[PDB]
Amino acid sequence: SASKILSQKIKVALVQLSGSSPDKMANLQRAATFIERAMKEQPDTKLVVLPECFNSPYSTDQFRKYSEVINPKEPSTSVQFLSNLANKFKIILVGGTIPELDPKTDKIYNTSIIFNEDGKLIDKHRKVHLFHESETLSPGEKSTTIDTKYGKFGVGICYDMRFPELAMLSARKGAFAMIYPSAFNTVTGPLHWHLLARSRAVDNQVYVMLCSPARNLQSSYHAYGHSIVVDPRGKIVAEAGEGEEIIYAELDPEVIESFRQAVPLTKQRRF
Amino acid sequence: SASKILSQKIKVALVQLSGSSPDKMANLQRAATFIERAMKEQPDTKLVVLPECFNSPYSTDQFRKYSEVINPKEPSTSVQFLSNLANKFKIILVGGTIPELDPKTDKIYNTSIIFNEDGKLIDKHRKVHLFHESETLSPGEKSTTIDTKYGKFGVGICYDMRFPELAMLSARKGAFAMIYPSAFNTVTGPLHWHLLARSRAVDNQVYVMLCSPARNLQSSYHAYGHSIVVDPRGKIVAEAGEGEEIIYAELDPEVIESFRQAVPLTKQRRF
Repeated sequence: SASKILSQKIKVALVQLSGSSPDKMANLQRAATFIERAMKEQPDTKLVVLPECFNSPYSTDQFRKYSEVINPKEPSTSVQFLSNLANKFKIILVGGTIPELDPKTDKIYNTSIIFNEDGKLIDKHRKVHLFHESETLSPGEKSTTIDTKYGKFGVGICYDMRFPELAMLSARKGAFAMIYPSAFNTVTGPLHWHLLARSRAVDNQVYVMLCSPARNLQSSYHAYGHSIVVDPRGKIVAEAGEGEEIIYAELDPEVIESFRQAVPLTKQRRF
Repeated sequence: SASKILSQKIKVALVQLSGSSPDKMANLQRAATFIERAMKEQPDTKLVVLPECFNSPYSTDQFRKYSEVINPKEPSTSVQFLSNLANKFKIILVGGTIPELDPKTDKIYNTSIIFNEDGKLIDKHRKVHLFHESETLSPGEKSTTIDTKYGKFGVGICYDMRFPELAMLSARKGAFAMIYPSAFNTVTGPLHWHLLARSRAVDNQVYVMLCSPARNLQSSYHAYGHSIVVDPRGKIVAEAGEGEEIIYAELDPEVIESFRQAVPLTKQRRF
């Protein structure tokens, strides 16, 4: 009911940006503009999320072309931009996926870069579960559970929410939330989006945040939208529509606890 | 699209009975009456389910008293009754839980007894996951996946649907459906019932049937009702209200297949 899995009540902001235009600079600039609005509307924000592949076009034949960013010690155009937004504001910023290129293996991935309040690139998550959709990108192999001064939280990408292992894993390690930068479409969205979000939250009794891009009917891909935050019991506490917008929530440690007391997580591990 | 996990299209019937009265005989008799109606309305039925603890009162202080039944080679009053209904009709009958008493250990469980088309007691499931609620009954340790001439299906009881392991287990073993005799209440039911049913079906892409008792406002326990059958993609194909009734569905092997093609189960087990 106060600091265990979540140290304090932290307010968050999901940014359902309509970026992904051919102009990367304009995309980052817009992601900057909208995070300024998030911080102005809710100054006590501590965690901010951007949607999947926000800095470039959401298309397999462009990934290579825009993977331009690589992540290491020495920054990158996108790694630097988000890094500077990270510490300019208190916030822990989940960069929400960008095309990645590995200098060595020459493979290109879809990774979510996570920063801390000082701007340091904490961890990163290469999309594990992912025809071209697999003929252009390579898969990740690590489960991502970032450590933070408030507690730990898992991060998965799009297709990754369809596999409960990723959640159970980060959740049982102590995570107070599983965050997923994803982009379902007008067909797959109405069918499984709400379900999975609420399913991963009640099964692991953690918070779940889904950050989708704004539905752009002018592109090849029509994002579903509906970025949401659901609480430990299945309740949707925040939710966007299809358009471009910012939603806000507050993760309470008493809510998680209150409902963990109710429905115990003591499983008969003999199976 | 024809015999793999499910040999043929099999029609089923969930019996949302309002039994559980102090008179056991009357309860069985009623379960008999309603299964006759099931077979009359839908003669090609192959699988029939009864709701949790249908032959006796749903109260911890009565289980001992009504556990009167023990399951072995030599039948019991309830094991005999359901056995006879099993072969009188083609049907494979999931006796949907009754208080059980182990002669040796002298422990009493909440077990679901399964019969085949000739009346043989194929298998049984002692509720695994389950203050008095755990101070009157003992837990089970086996995961139940019954074998059938059409394919395999898993069986869990009430609280058991809250632990995805049980579903993943039976599902990956080859099951085409996870059946759960359960009895949520007017409080817990509106919150998690539909979600869990649909969550276990889309995550494992199998059929999920939940058989609840009829909501009896005259008892200490107010069952939620809403027995349902959801398909591999999350669609609810059959669903009862709160009252006493029988619902029907048809498990199609092409549905399971068609949607397994769409969303592959091929997971990166490297986690």
